[PDB]
Amino acid sequence: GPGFDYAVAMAKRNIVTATTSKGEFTMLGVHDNVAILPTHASPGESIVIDGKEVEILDAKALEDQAGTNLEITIITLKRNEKFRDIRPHIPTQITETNDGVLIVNTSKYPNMYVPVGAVTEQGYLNLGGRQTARTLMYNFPTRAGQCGGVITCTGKVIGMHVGGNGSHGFAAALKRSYFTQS
Repeated sequence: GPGFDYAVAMAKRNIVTATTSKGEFTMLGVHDNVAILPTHASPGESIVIDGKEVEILDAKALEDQAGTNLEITIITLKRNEKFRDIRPHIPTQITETNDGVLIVNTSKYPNMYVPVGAVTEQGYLNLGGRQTARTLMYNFPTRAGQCGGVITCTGKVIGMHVGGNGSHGFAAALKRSYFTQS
């Protein structure tokens, strides 16, 4: 109810569908001209956003102080439109919740809200060599181009879906320090 209303608000205001080389993805707008996507979406020099080609200025793929990939990429965009600033809503520390909502917004999964329940910290996800840090985990039957989906609990955006399997989703946690000071 309040958890849900938040998720809907966030989708309206700050979530868009973005197309790359690699396909459509849910993308979060964070502030100004800055937005995040799964690193594996592999954004180029431009990205389509709700019909429109948009020039990508910078593209930063996040790693930890060890150079392990966090599976998130920040992109600054050549655009006039500004996003509602949601840095206050992104926690300073990796956050868990008993009542997660996953938000997905593509042509396949438009404006789709999935309460996944418990989102727990698992830290190091070591699959193959392809290790990753700061992951979250939740029960969700994952397919494909749910990638980019956003995890909420009330007032907070805590995560970004980047992975999964038959029974579980994997997100990259969000920390306010990933963006500029306020």
